[PDB]
Order: sequence, then structure tokens, then C-alpha cells
Amino acid sequence: SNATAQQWNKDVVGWNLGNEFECSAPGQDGESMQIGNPDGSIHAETAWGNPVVTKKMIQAVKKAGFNAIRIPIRWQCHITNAQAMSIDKAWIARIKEVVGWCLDNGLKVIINVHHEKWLESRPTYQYKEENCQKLALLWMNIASEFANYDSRLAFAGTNEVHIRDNWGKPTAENLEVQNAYNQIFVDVVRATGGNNAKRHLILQTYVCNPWFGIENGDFIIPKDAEGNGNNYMSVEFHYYQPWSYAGDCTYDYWGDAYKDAGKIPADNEKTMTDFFDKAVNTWSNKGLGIVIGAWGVTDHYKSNSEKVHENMTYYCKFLTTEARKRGFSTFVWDNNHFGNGSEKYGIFDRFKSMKVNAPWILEGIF
Ligand SMILES: OC[C@H]1O[C@@H](O[C@H]2[C@H](O)[C@@H](O)[C@H](O[C@H]3[C@H](O)[C@@H](O)[C@H](O)O[C@@H]3CO)O[C@@H]2CO)[C@H](O)[C@@H](O)[C@@H]1O
Ligand SMILES: OC[C@H]1O[C@@H](O[C@H]2[C@H](O)[C@@H](O)[C@H](O[C@H]3[C@H](O)[C@@H](O)[C@H](O)O[C@@H]3CO)O[C@@H]2CO)[C@H](O)[C@@H](O)[C@@H]1O
Repeated sequence: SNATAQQWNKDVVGWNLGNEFECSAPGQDGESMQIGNPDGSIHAETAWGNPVVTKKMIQAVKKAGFNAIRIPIRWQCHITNAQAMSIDKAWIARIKEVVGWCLDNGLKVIINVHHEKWLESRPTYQYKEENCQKLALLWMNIASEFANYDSRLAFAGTNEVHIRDNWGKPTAENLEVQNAYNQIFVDVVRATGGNNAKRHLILQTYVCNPWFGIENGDFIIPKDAEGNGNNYMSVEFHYYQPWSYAGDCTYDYWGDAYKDAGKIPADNEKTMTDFFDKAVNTWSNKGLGIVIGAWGVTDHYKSNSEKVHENMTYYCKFLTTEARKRGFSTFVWDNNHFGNGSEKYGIFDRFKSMKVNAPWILEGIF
């Protein structure tokens, strides 16, 4: 009925329904900050080249072993009225259909506000008043539409807030605005009462980089509703680390265990568990949940695919299990892209009956 953040997160190893409901409107620039409802936008789940989601696809993520699905959702091209941030009824009905598929199959769900560029790209004093008013109206409508779902459904308020093409440390200005987003989100969802009084709410660090929130109280823990304390909130970050493995393909190998295979980044097993410990001390020990809302290693190999895919299996095992035994939930990124380079995070092929074209990832977890 009312699970706490830490209860909800416990043993949750999940999966992202990536590049589906967070696509920009058909034929629109993904960086665009425009709010409206272009014709055809109801079909935007195919705009980036992935299929219409079906029940069978959800069921295959279950059967693989996962127990939660995070659903990224863009809202800005589904707004019937930009002043009030009203949401296209058919878009809501479509989201509920997919959420219902997950819940009917014993999956926990995260729904969020993802690639919402009028919010993510303008964390500045100039746009604060407008972004805050619009975030409130948007979440007022989302929270009210999903008020009657039980606690298996959590809300994450935003995704990666940052100035465009800028992945560095926020300014004081950027931090002030983005922390204000998290507070507004909490206030608005709690003010709809009902099952939202104690629904698991997920808050983000700046650009979902843990290092931009873990120091100096950079990340501000919001004031929740009276008596809730911190027990019904989590801190979310994304953990594509070290970015040299996993991200930009500088190294093909990771860990002291695989030093004999090739060259490895300085960040090893210890730098990871050190960090996880530091997130326990900063946040968990205060009663907050910890959600790793995105992680993964992009499929990339110079020479010896076997040896690289084995090290990837060990990376996936080490990350999931070390997170799990500290009470974190994990959600692996999947964009349904396969190959050898950047942004090759596909696990299942969504065009071929959900066939597992990356068994080495699924060997790492599970
Ligand atoms: O190929 C189809 C479209 O791809 C777009 O890039 C997306 C990537 O495919 C997707 O893997 C990436 O996922 C992000 C995720 O959204 C973010 O929250 C997380 O923290 O990191 C992941 C890895 O970067 O999202 C991007 C969208 O920004 C192209 O931008 C698009 O042109 C193309 O049609
Ligand atoms: O939308 C794709 C864009 O991706 C950019 O790469 C950034 C990643 O999206 C982001 O996840 C990563 O965050 C790293 C951080 O850089 C690193 O210091 C730390 O160790 O881990 C963080 C999370 O794992 O940052 C990179 C950029 O530094 C591309 O740079 C961009 O071209 C592309 O459009």
C-alpha cells in the first residue's frame, strides 16, 4: 500500500524502455524547446526508429529476470495548451496501457519527465519562474492522472538537467534552479493526496551526475510532507562510469581482474565501491533511497569480441551486485542499437521477437 523508498528499491534490478516514449515528435529536432501538440505526435514512439511497444515485449523483459521497468517519457510535444500544460488525452491513455502491461506482469514502474528540453536546457534565473510554473502544472496533471495506481508505480520528477552541450559542474545559479525543480515536484505531487501522499518519489542530481550532488550538500534533500521525513524519497543518478569504459570506447577492458587482457582505466573495482560507500554515507544513512536510473556498457571491441564480452559480463555482475547489497535499485539502459561503438546499448532486438542479441549483459546481471 505504502512502501518506503528503501523497501521499494530493495533487490530491484530493472530495465529501461529506451528511445520509445521520450522521442521527440515525428520529424522534430530533439533539442527543440517548443511546447505543443503537432499532428502525428501521438505516434512519436516510432520517431527514433524503434517499434510500437507491445505486451509481448514487456513479458520478454520479465522472463529475462528483470523485476522493474523504467519508462522514459517526453511531454513537451503532447501538450494541448501551453499555458496550462494540459496533456493530450490519447497520450495519457497510451502511457497507461504500457504501465498496465508492466503492472499486470509483476513489474515495478518508474515514469518520469525525460528530454523535456524547455526544462532541462534552461536552468537559469532568466527562465526559473516560467520553468517552475510549467513543471508544477505538468506534474499536477501527471500525478492526478496516475493517482490511483498503487505503490509499485514511482514518479521520477526530471531526468538530465544541464545547459546544452555542457556536461561540466553546474554553477551556483544552475544548482539553485535545478534543486528548485526537485522541491516543486515533491510539493505538487504530495498536494494531490491519496496514493500520492506516500508514493515513492525519485529526485535527480544535476545532469544525473552523482559527483555534482554528493559533495557539500550540492544536492538539497527536499522537505517532504509532515511525518514522511526522508523515507519516501530517493536520490537518482546515472552511472556510466568510468566514462572511458562504457561510454566513449577509450578502453576495451576494465578492472584489476582483467589487467592481463589489455589496458584498463585508472578507475577500478575499488574506486566504484568507494563511491557507492560514499553515497550510502551521504544519502542512504539519512533514510533516502538510491536509484541508479541508468547504467550500461556500450558494445565495443577493437580485436577480440569474446574476451571483451567476458569482461563486460564481469563489469555488469560487479556493478549490479555491489549496488544490490547496499539497497540500491539499478536500471540498465537499452536503446535497441547493436554494433561496435557509441550508443550501442541494445540488449534485446525489438524487431525480432525480443531475441537476446547481447547475452553477455544478461549473464552479468542474473
Ligand atoms: O538512434 C535514434 C536516435 O538516437 C538519439 O540518441 C539517443 C540514444 O539513442 C540513446 O541511447 C540516449 O540514451 C541516453 C538517455 O536518454 C539518457 O537519459 C542517459 O543518461 O544516457 C543515455 C545515453 O546517452 O538518448 C539519446 C537522445 O539524446 C539521437 O539523438 C537521435 O538523433 C536519433 O534519432
Ligand atoms: O547525448 C549524447 C551526448 O553524450 C555526450 O557524452 C556525455 C554523456 O552523455 C554523459 O553521460 C557523460 O557523463 C559522465 C561524465 O562525462 C564523466 O566525467 C563521469 O565519469 O561519468 C559521467 C556519467 O557516467 O558525459 C559525456 C560527456 O563528457 C557526448 O559528449 C556528446 O557528444 C553526445 O552528443
